[PDB]
Order: sequence, then C-alpha cells, then structure tokens
Amino acid sequence: NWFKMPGQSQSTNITLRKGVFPGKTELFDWINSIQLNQVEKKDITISLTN
Amino acid sequence: MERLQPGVTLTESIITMGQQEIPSAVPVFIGYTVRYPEQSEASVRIDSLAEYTSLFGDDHVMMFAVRHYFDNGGQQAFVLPLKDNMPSVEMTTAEAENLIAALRSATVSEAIGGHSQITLILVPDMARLNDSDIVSLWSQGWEALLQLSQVRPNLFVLLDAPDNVEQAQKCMTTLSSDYRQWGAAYWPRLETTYQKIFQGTVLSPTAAVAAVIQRTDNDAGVWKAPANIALSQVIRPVKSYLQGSVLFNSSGTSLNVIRSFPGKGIRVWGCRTLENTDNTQWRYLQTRRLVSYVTAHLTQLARMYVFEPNNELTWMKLKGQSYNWLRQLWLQGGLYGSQEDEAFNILLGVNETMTEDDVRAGKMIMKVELAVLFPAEFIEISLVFNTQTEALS
Amino acid sequence: IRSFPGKGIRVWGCRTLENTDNTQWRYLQTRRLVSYVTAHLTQLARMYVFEPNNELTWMKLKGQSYNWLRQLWLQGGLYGSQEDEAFNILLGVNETMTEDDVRAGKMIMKVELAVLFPAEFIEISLVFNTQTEALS
Amino acid sequence: YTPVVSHRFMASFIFNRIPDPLDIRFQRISGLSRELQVTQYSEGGENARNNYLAEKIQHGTLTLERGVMTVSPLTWMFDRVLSGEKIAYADVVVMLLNENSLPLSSWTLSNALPVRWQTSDFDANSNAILVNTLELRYQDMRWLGVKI
Amino acid sequence: YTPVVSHRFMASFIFNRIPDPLDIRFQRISGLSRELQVTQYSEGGENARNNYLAEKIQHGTLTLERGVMTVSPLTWMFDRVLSGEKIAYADVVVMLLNENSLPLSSWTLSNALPVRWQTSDFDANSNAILVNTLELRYQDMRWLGVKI
Amino acid sequence: YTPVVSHRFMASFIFNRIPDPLDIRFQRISGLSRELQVTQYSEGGENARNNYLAEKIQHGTLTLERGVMTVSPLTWMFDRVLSGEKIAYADVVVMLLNENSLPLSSWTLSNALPVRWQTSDFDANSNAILVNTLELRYQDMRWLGVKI
Amino acid sequence: LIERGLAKLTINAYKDREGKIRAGTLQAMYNPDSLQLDYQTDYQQSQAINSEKQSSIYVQAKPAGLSLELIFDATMPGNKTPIEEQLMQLKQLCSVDATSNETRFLQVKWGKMRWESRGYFAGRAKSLSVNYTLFDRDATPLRVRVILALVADESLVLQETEQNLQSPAK
Amino acid sequence: RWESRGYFAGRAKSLSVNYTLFDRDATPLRVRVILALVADESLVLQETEQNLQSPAK
Amino acid sequence: LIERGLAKLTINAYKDREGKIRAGTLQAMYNPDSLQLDYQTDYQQSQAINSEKQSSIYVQAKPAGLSLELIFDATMPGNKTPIEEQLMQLKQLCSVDATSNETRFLQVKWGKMRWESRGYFAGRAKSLSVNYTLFDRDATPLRVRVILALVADESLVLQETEQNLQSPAK
Amino acid sequence: TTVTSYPGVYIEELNSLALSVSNSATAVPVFAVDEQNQYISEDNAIRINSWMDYLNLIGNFNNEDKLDVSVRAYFANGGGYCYLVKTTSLEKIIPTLDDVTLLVAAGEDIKTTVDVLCQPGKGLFAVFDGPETELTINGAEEAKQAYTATPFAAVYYPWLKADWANIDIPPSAVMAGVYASVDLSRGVWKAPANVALKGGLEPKFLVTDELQGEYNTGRAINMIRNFSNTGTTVWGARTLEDKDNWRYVPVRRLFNSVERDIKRAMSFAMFEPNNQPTWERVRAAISNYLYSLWQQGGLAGSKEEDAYFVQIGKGITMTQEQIDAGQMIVKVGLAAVRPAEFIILQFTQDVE
Repeated sequence: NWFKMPGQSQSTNITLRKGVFPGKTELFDWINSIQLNQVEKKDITISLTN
Repeated sequence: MERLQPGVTLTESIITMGQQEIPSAVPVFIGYTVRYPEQSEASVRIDSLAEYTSLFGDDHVMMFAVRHYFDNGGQQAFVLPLKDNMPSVEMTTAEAENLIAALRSATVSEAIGGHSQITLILVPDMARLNDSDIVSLWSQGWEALLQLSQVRPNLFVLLDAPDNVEQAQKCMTTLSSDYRQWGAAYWPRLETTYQKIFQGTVLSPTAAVAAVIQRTDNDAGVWKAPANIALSQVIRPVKSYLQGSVLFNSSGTSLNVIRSFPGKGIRVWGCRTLENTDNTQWRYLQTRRLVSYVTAHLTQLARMYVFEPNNELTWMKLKGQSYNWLRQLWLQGGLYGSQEDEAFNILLGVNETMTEDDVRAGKMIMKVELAVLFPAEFIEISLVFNTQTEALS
Repeated sequence: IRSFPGKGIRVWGCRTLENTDNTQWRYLQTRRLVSYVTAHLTQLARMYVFEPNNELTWMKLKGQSYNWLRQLWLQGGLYGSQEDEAFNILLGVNETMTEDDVRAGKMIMKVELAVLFPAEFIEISLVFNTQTEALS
Repeated sequence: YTPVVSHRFMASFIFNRIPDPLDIRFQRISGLSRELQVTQYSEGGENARNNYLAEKIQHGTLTLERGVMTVSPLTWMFDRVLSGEKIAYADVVVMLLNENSLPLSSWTLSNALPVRWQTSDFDANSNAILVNTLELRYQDMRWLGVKI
Repeated sequence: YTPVVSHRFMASFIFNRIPDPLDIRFQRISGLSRELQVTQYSEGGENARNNYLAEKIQHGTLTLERGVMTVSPLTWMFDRVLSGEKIAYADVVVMLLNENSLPLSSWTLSNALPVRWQTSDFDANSNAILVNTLELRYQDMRWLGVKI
Repeated sequence: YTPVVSHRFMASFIFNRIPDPLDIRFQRISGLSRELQVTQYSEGGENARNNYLAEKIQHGTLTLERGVMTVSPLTWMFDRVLSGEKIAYADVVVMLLNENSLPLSSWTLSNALPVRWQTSDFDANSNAILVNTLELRYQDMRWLGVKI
Repeated sequence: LIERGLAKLTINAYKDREGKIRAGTLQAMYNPDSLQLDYQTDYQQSQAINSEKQSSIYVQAKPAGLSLELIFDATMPGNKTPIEEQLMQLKQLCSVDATSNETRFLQVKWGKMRWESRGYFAGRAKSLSVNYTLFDRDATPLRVRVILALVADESLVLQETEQNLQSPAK
Repeated sequence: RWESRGYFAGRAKSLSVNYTLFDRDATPLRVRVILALVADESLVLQETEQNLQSPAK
Repeated sequence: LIERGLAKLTINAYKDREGKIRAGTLQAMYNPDSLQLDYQTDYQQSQAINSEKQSSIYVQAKPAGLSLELIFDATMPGNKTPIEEQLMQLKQLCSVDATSNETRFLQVKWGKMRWESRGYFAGRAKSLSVNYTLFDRDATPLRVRVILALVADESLVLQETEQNLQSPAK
Repeated sequence: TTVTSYPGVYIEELNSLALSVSNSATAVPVFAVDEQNQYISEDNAIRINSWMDYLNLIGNFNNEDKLDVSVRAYFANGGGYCYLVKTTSLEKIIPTLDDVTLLVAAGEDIKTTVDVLCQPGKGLFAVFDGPETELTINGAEEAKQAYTATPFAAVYYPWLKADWANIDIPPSAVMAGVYASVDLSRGVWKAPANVALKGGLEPKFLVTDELQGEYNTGRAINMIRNFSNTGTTVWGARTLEDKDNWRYVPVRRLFNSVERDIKRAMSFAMFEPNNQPTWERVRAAISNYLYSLWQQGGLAGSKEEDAYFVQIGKGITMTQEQIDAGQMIVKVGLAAVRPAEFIILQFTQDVE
C-alpha cells in the first residue's frame, strides 16, 4: 500500500530586483535596519495591473 | 516565680494540638449554648474543649457532646449555635416545637450551605427531648434534618433514635421522607464517665460516631465502613442490647445499634442508612459516602476549566484527568473491579452524552458510572464432612 | 548580669535601649545583623562605582548581592522556609529608580530582609491527655 | 486504515490538579516506550525451545525540548524542584492533533517527576536557537482515545 | 513567546568579590545542566507501575573555550591553582544578551573551582586559531532574570 | 586582544643541560593540558548543592610527530632509552612564534621521560610521508611569557 | 519550617554514664553521608529428647552499634581550622579518662534525628580509623577520613523508669 | 501462606537501619531496614499437629 | 609560610623505650601516599539473671597501629643510592637488638604532622613486606615496595605525667 | 530621596514601600477619581507607569483612601500604565485620549457617563462595581435594574478585603488587573474568569451557588468567590446584555481588540487616491492580520473561509455616489469562541 501524504510546508524566499537611483536609497536601509535578531518585517503585495 | 523577667514561667493557658486536617469528615454541632458571644461569623470552628468552653460557655448538654467528641479522636469541628434561649431541665412540648422550627429556618440553613467545608451534620440536642416530650414529634425532627442535608452536595446527617422501643419502631415506619439515604440512626444513649462514675451523664451516641467516622477516614479511606470500632469514654448503653433486637430489619428500615461485647468494648454495630430496600443502591452508609466523595472530588476537577472553549480538546483533558483519578481510587481497593473496565466507565463525546444544541447552549455532559463494594455484615458457616473425596491417595 | 548557682556569672538579656512602639530594632542581635549586611553590601557595591550605569551593571549587582544574601540565609540567618520568604532585592529602572535618577547617575537598590527572634521567654503548659488514648 | 503524521502535538502539564495551558509549544517529544522485563529460564531436558518468565514493567523516560522562552509556570516548577526546595509531582497530557486541531489520541503520564533540565550550549560561531532539553520520569502511562 | 538566539553571550568572573571585566570574550560556553538523581524502587505486588525516589541534585560541568590572548587576570587565576599554589574559588556570571546589549537572563555560578585547562594542538598542516579549552566545576547555580 | 594562529612553533630539547638545536622541525605538537583531580563529597542534609574537594594535579602527555629524517641527537636519545640502555630525562622547550620569528610564549617541560615511539605504516597503495609519532611524558610544566 | 540552616553533628563526651560531668565537645566539619545502626539478639534453641517442638529461648539482647564516617579538610579556601586541632579533639573523646580509669561516654546528636526515641546516641567508641591522605609538602594533612564505630551504653536511671511505666507495680 | 500458616510467627533476631538522605533539619527522609526473624511458633498449635498425624487410636 | 620544601619521612630506631640510646636512622626516598591509623577498644557486655539493662563494661584499650607503604627506586637518573643499602638499613630497625634481646623502638616523624598530639609515632614494627620488582640483569633490584605495620609502644614516663595533669592529687 | 555629595554608597532606609514589579501589556484602565482627591487636577489626565510612579505622586501610602487601595490591587495583579482622570471631567478627556480600552469605575458611580460615552463606534468596555451591601435571592429584581442594559459593561459584585487595607477594596480595581494579566497569558479570546487573585485579596461576602443562579440571567452580575482547592477566583464571564451576539465579555472584548488593531493596521489608507489599487492594498492589510489572529486560536471554525471574510469593491459594498463623497465602506465578519459555562455530571451506579 503506497500511501502518499503531503507533509511539511517548504520555505519561501523571493528575489526582487531594482535599479539604483541617485537620491533613493530604500532597499539598503531595510538590510541595514537589522541588528542581532529582528528586522522590521513588512508585507509585499504584487499585482498585475492595467 | 517572677513572671515578667525572662525565664521559664509555666502558664495555665492551653495551646492547641497539631491538627491533621481530615478533609472529608468534619461535623457541625447545631445546638443551644449558654453564652453565644461570637459576633463576627455565623458558624465557627473549634479545636479543643478548653477553646470551646471559653468560646461557648459551660455546663450544658451540647458541651458534653463536644467533650465526648474530642475524647474519641476527633480533632476539628464546627459549632453553629441556635440563637434562641436554652431550654429547661426537661423539654416542654411548647418548647420542643421551637427547636424543630429553628431547624427548618433559613438562619441555620444558610450557615451550613454557605461554608462548603462541612461533610456531615448532627444535632446532639435532639436527645434532650427524650423525656417528658408528650411519637410523631421525633419524625417531625428527622424530616427537618434530612431536608437540611439537601442544601448543597456533600452533606450527611447522623441523628438520634428514641430510647423507647415502641417509639423507635413507629418512627422508623412513619417517617415517609423522600431523602432517607442521607441519614443514619444510632439507637441507645451512652452512659459516659462524666459526673452527675456513679451516675454518669446520659449522652447522645452520634457525637462518638462522628469521631470514628473521622477516625476511619484517616487510615482506611471513605470506602471503609465505620462500624465495629471501640468507643472510649462510655460505661454502657442505657438500654439493654437484647431489648433492641427488633430494631434491625433486613427487609424494612434498619436502625444501627450499639452493642456491648464482653472483653471487647462498646462498639458500633451496623452501617445502614434509613432505607426501605426496593432495589436501592444507597443501602449502606459507606456507599452513600463514597459516591458523594467522588462527586465532591470530580467537581473540584471540573471546576478548573469552566469558561473554556468547549471544543473537542477540552473534553479529552476532562476525560483524561477524571479517568486518571478514578483509576487512582480503584487501585486503592475502592471500586470492586478485577479490571478497570469492570470498575468504572466515563463517556463525554459529542455524540455519546450531549447533543449539538447542548454544545450551542454551552454545557458539557459527563456520564460517570462506578461500581462499589459490600460490607460483609453476615457470615455463614457450612461445616460439611469430606472423607468422601480423599480418593485412596 | 545574673549569678546562677553552679553555672557561673552570666549575661542575662540582649535588649537595646528601646520603647517598643512596633519597633523592629528591639534586640541587640537584630541591630547588629542588619548593620552587618549593610557593611557587607557596601563592600560589594563599592566594587563597581564609576561604571556605565546601563542595564548590564545592575544585573551584576542584583546577581552578586542575591548570591550573598542566599549564602547568609543558608547559614541559619534570615528566618525563611524558602528564599522568597527570607529576603528580596529589586533594582530595575521602573521599580526603584526614575529616569532622572539614571541621568543624575545613581543606582537605587531596595533590600528587604527578615530576621529571627531570640527565645527569651519559655512557657510550659502541662496538660493531661488520657482523653485521646482512644481505646487502642 | 491510513497512518498519521508526527508533527502536530501539544503537551499540557497538570500542577497539583491545576492545569497549565501556557506551555503547549514544544520542539519535540521523546515518544513513549514501555517494556516488560523478561527472565529467561532454561531447564532440564528442554534444550530446543526457550522459556521466558515475565517480570515487572519498565516504563520509559520522557524527554521534551523547547526553545527558551519567557518564564512560565512550567519553568518555575522545574526550578523549584531542581533547586532542592520541593519534590513535587506533575501530570503530563501529551496528545496528537488532527487537521481541525482535534485530538486523535492522548497519553496521560501520571505523577511525572522532573529529573533533569539542560540548555543547549552557547557558541559564537553558529546560528541556532537555544533550546531547553528537559527530561522527566513518569511512573504510569494511560493511553486514551482512537488511533493510538 | 518567541525564542532567542545563542550567539550573544558574555561571561564575567568574580575573583574574591573583585569583578573581572577584562575577560568577557569567549568562543563558546557549555550550557548549564542540572539533574536530580533518582533511585528506582520496585516493590511487592506493584509490578505494573514504577516508583522513583528522589536523591541529591547533580550539577553539570561548565566548559568554555576562547582564543588564546594576552595574559589576563583570568589566566593568572588558572595558572595559580593548576600549579599547586592556591586552591581558590571564583564566581562566574554568564549572561545572554539582547540586541541593545542588555542582558536577558544571567546564571550566577557560585564557588566554581577551576578543574582543567587545555590548549588546542599545534599543527603545521592546517590553519586554525589556538584555543584554550578551560573547564571549571561549579557547586551551585542560581538562574536570574526574564527569558531563562 | 586579537588571537594568534597555530602553525608556527618550534620545540627544542635539552639533553643533560646541553641544548639540542638540530631538531626544531615538527609536523604537530599535542597541546599541553593539565587537570586538577577532584573528589566530590556529598554530605548530610546538603542535598541541593555539590561540594568538590581538590586533589593532586594530573599533567597531560605530550605527543609530537615529525617526518622521518636523517639520524640526529633526538633520535639517538629515544633509541638509547627504548633499547633498555639508560633511563634518562630530557627537558623540552615548546614555543610559539611571531611573524618576525620571535617567541610569543614558551612552555618548558621539565624532566620529560620518553615513553613511546611509533612510525607510520608502510603501504604501497598510497602516497604519504613516513612520520615518527613519538610521545613523551613530562612531570612539570612552567609556562613563560606573554600571550599564553 | 521556621528557618533553613544546616544542623551539624556534635559529639559530647561525658566522664560518667548519667551525663553530669562534661569532658568536651566536637562539632563535625561536614556531616556524615549515612548512619548505620545495627541491632542483634541471641536466641538458643532448646534441645529435648522427648518432643520435637521448635521453640527457641531468649539469651541476650546485644547493644546497638552506630557506624558513621566523617571527613576533615583544610585544602579548601572556606575552612581554616587545622586538622591537627580537630583530630586531637576527636581522639580525646575515644580516650581513657584518668579520673574514672575508663573511656568517656559519647553523645552523638544532630538536628531532629531521634535515634529510636532518644535525642542523642549515648555510647562509647569501640573503634576509630583515621586515614590521612593528601598532605601538604609541609606534611600537614589536608584530608582525613575518620570511621567511627560506637556501641550503645545508655544510662541506668533512664532504663529503670522505662520498666516502671511499661509494667507498673500497681 | 508461609508454608501452611497465614502468618510468620517468630521473633526478631536482627535489625539493621541504614539512614540515608537526611534533610538539612537532620530529619531522615530515607531509611532501609533489614529485618531477620527466627521462627518461634506456639506450642498448643504444634501439640495438635502431632495428634492428627499420628493418633493414639 | 617561611619556606617551600619537602619534609620527608624519617624512622629513628631507639634501643630503649624512653628514647635515650640511638640505633640509627632511615630517611625515606619518596614519602608514603597515605597513613592509616587504627584504634580499637574491647567492651564486654555484662550478663545478669535479674535485670535487662544494657550496660557494657570496659576491658582493654588496644594500642594504635600505623600502616604505611614506601617505595625505593634506582632506575631513575635522579637517584643513585642502591636499594641493598637502604633495605639493609630498614631491616636493621625491625631487628632483634642484641643488647636488650628485644626489637628496637621506632619513631616515625615528618614535618608538622602530629600523630594525635605527639610529634612522632613511637612504636615497634609488627610486620614488614618487601616486594621486589624490576631487577636489572645484574640482578640488582631497581624497585622495591615495602609495607610497614607498626604497633604503638609509648614511653611510660610520658604516660605517668599525663595522668597527673588530668586527675591531680591536690 | 537623599542629596548626593560624595561618590560612594548611601545606606538610607525607607520603611515599607510595598514595592511591586513593573509590567507591560495592552490594556489601559482609565481610573475614575473622586473629586475630593487633592493630588489630581481636573481637565487633566495624569499617567501612572508603575506603582513607584503613583507613590512618587501621593508621597506616602495610606489605607484610608478609596483610590489608594484601588491602584495597589491593580498593580499587584496585572499592572500596565493607567490614566487617572477625575470624574467630573471624564466626559471630555476619554474621547480626547487614545489608548483607552476599558474604563474603570474605581469606587464611584459612572452609570450616567457610560450611557453617553460608550457607543458602538467607540472602542471602550467599561467595568463597574456591584452593590457593597449584601444582596440575596429576594432582592434579585431590585439591584439588577439599577444598571443599564448596554453590552459594553460588566458588573462584579463582591467587594474585596485585604489584610493591608482598612476600607473595603472595590472589585473593578482588581478586575482591570485581571483583564490585563489574562490578555498577555491566554490572549483576549479566553474568558477572564476562573483565574486567581493575587496580592492577598479576599472577598467580603460569601456567595452561594443558589444565590448566583438569579444574578446570571438577564442583566447579569458576575461574582467572585473562593473555593476549597485554589482560593479566591473570578467566577463570571457575562456582560450586561443577554442577547446571543454580545452575551459574553470575551466576545465583546475580542471585537473591541480587533477594531483597535485593524484601524491601526490600515491607517495608511487615509488621504490616499481612492481608486481600485488602494482597495486591494486595504483588503490584504486586513486579511493577513485576521489570518495571524486565526492561527493563534482566536476565532472558531476549522478553515480560513468559515473563520472570517473581507469583502470590498465598487458595487459589492460601496456605491458610485459613495466614491466621490470620499467613503470606503469595508465589511469584515468574525466568528469568535464561546466559553463553556456549565458542566453537568451524570452518576450512574450500575456499570455495564
């Protein structure tokens, strides 16, 4: 009897890419905000538009 | 003998004994006292007689029941005094109704039902009406007492029987209460060794039995029957034993008798409730006190998770904690089983005990069935001769 | 100072000059014990004067003084059946001190401790107890 | 029928018949073994088949580790008994869970004595959670439910 | 709540009630275990459930290694006791650290006797830091703070 | 301050107060451990904290291996004592080295008795240097310098 | 209950059996781990030619024997009393008293330990076994493991009045 | 049954208390007694076992 | 305190009990690891027909017994005194003196070790157990493990004046 | 406070400060203050961060004041920072104050204020006291109608007594500590009954079960009472209204703890361009809050589609005339847990 069940949910890491701009420094101050254990975690919404 | 300077000065004040605090057997003495000085509470706890005499006066009939309760081995007790006047030397019929109307009053029913520590009640003042009372006046006092043991779960009533044998058989037959299993009647009045050894004071028997109920609770649990144990300070039952041989009835209502065995002491003989055996299960005193011991210790487990989400999880935490306690009572020799499915059983599921609306109404229904044991009151020898089966080696 | 026959000349009484209106420093040994734990907690608190006064150097003070008062409690010194009954210390920035007392540069430690009684009076009672022999 | 998976579980403690619903998050639980000890008795002319005599039952030892968290009534219990204050018993209810977070089977572990308590080691060189490998010895185990 | 990580820690020593704030940099610390020893007593007709009797508490052994550095008051203490001069005690305060370098919980290890002291081996063939695996036996442990 | 690396070292021998400067090239040296032996004494009513009693100090055993080279005054010493001729002592000075080939710290190992001497195995199937795993027991160790 | 502190073993030597004269005390550094009390009674079985009834008579009840071990130490930093001082104090309790020409009567007691209904263990030292280990290089000993063996010698005016309360005359 | 008696009638020949694990109040918390008894049975019981084994008539 | 150097075991043999004549010394190469002193006292329990009081009388206090082991060596490069020289010196202390027709009186002493309030252990050798191992091929022994067993014989003019300071006449 | 002159250690004593530990939670009791108190100014709300900060204000502690024994029992049980507002200006300061989740009648009568203050739009849940006299079965109809029937209030009858106090201690003091100590431990959705009282608090009047059978129906009065096993504990979880929507306080307190944490979760949407990409950024900021509340066991059900729903959109919930008026109508539904009030035990004697 070849029972198959789905088990553990596997991890999710997404990779989102941006050109740099002369005044805007936005992605670095998120990777700089991390001290030892915690970051300010945000939520991402992606949406195909008109 | 300098009492203010530091040293070793002996005093007359008696300090208390180290109490053991037996939780499942503690009496109240509801009777007339001479002093009545306590102004804070309703019913107060006493520990010794020397603490009681300072707290409730001296030289009354209710003191000699406390004095005999602390001699037979009881260590804690409550006293709820009646607020009316102390009666005469003999009880008049105009005054004996004032006691039983005070036993139906809510002034003494609220102090018992509000305290929730007492497990059995008793009146030592009912034997005060044994002289010059006039038969139905005794039954009017018993029906008041057995009703008083209905205010809250764990209550029992030890109660006095009349000394006259015709009056005892009539009050057994003409009782007619629907709560008879909460009582037990012990027949003869004891002649204790307190003055007025020549004329020892005649005493209620129930003050001594409440100490040996507490004494057999300390070592052999509630499941052991309180009969066949010696009484300390008594000389004799004031009535003969052979005169009361018609008090025990195996088919009708049976009344517990106090026997005098030569060389073996004065003993309680019989553990029966007031009961007319039409297939009744609460026939013996120990069966009524065991099944009310497992209600009052399953409510302490079921109180711990009132106001819980009532899902399928909090039933398995209730079906698991009560199964683990009833098995712990079964492995102490308490429940008559060769295996655990023969001794007891509990059921709690949403399709076994409760409906789908009883979950919506917010109630759990637990169904505990449990077997109990029998006390071995009759023993029958047969004496057969058996050289028939020696079988030629 | 009493003279006992066969037992010598003895000091009899350990009392301070005191009028007992709920006073706690009634006996000589209570005043000398509580002044023994001041003069041995100052020797622990002197060791880190001029330290940065952050949250770290309080836990090194709350730890070293808790470890000494427990060492005095386990010698029979402080009247407790458990260590939270014998003594207690508190040092936090929201328990003892304010935010200005950190800016002013001070630590506030609150040591409470229970003490013992000397047994100067003894009272015999002598009660008779064939009542409770209880027929074996 | 079909087997069940081993990564939904909760374990709740009972401190002196007072339940402890704050401490159900554990990393792993040891799995409950019991064993009937057996004395083999070989005898006489019977030298072609063994003969095993039963003995007392030897229950296992329950280990369960969790990440180190804020101090809780579970942690105050182990610290009280392993500092020599009070030797007290605690009952453990370990249950599997369904998909709807309903219990399949539960093991009640009566009078479990807390034996040992061990944290993971600090190390600066690797990144891992500090865990609390705490291990307690029970003296009876009463399985209860469906799907054992 | 949420667990904590195991790569921020400092351990300071107390040499005769004089603190030692020069020696807080360590590679790893062993993690503090204590165990209540248990004598199992099987008895009589009770051959279906065990019965464990408590005994004395057995504290663990604290090892902690560091890279070999310039000589310090920690190193002069171990060298004094392991050359047979003076058997002296030293109290150890091991604390976790927050993100703001505040202590979460601290373990005070009273009267810790320095038992052994071992360097790593030289070898010409591999590149690694010489470490000082130095191990000391404490006789009591008093946990203090929040998030044990 | 900053730690040091473990692949610069030299070890020179002292044969009867005559130094031996031909034999400083070694593959690895065992790293020097010493340990204070400890007898735990549990007593009386104190069953919540241990009580450790000191004992004699147990020094480690110094192993050091080198590639097999031309015969030297080191090799004539081991061959003299392990052929049963003469039981003689030899003092060992093991020192770390700086970048400028200056010593950081040195361990002097007084009266080290040469215990054993073991070559690597020949094998035709693999290519490796024949080494001389030679191991000698010292009876005292006196650390000397800065950066222990 | 009231406090939390170690009760320690004390051996008080008395010159007489009743306990009136005092010869000196000795408090233990660390308490013993275990205390072993050994009782013994001798029964002789009666032989008879006629009958075969198994009935053993009573001969003598041998006195009790307490066996404890102690350790003394001066290695550690906490303790500074030398072991020559304490072993001189201990051998002066297992010693022939020149006043009475016998040994002295010891009373071991500590805490709430009743030694079967006596607060103390009255008896004299039957043996003593010092085992010096771990000397300094000054040859002062730093560890000593004494093994005491006592035998019970209780007072007679105490045992006269236990018989009267057990079997009175009236 | 101790070989056909419900009890073991006899007196104590030895007794060996082994106190371990005291409290720091010096109250003992574990005690391992070793009893050694020797059989002293009643004579009026043993008089009537001989009569049922070898009767006079 | 003042200096740091090994005190070593010396056994001085005297021909008489008081310690006036000297018969020779022997200093140990390496000190013993442990020193075990064993005391013992004999008590007889009084039997009586009437009473049942447990009271054991005092019979005799057996003398002390010191038991030490030594090792002698000539393998090592540090030591060069031969073991035939030292074992001849040691057997001449456990030897029947031809002057007094008895054995000689030994006084073991080293450092600040008081042997229960005496600086020395005065007594004679009761046993001696040489265990030769590891001979050379010249059959000279290079390791010897002696086990000494002494029994205490102390001077009488010392013990006469301890009784007078313990129980004086006036 | 001693002045400091030399660097060192000062051994100054301060008898009997009765010191309690500082606590952090999310439950902020506005304490009503009687007008005869002197260390308060009206039209002002002072803030008390810990028991040392209150004791800094009043100077020294006395057990006569009905407020002084009130805030000690609050910080002995739950803690958390509280706002001390005088009663005669409490109607102006509570709409002013943010971080207000429960309004405590300390020892005063607020029944006229709660009718205008507590609204469906706001986020308060007041608590006040029962009568301080004994009340029986016979007086069950008289004292029950002395309160209004709003679902935003809870009544606890038996006033407290403690060994450290002289005046009786009002039960809304300790019940704001219990509301803040349970929300940290078991979350908001668990009932704040069946929990012990710390600080040595004891009820004044013994309550029977047959007394509580009449004060649980209708405008319910929750009661605290001591038991044999555990001691004194809270034994009620019913609000004043007896409709099934808001009958239990954990239902009313969850929906009030949801709305204060939704409106700060999607407060970014203010003065944003009101079109469609603002809307799905709003329905997703709510939906992964409610999912994080779903996984902790706060809502009933088994799936995420029986648990909650967030539905916005043009025509689904808002009309076109609501777009150019500047209105985003959001419809959110929840399904919370109900507690088990009753447990009945059926005792058969004959086992099968």
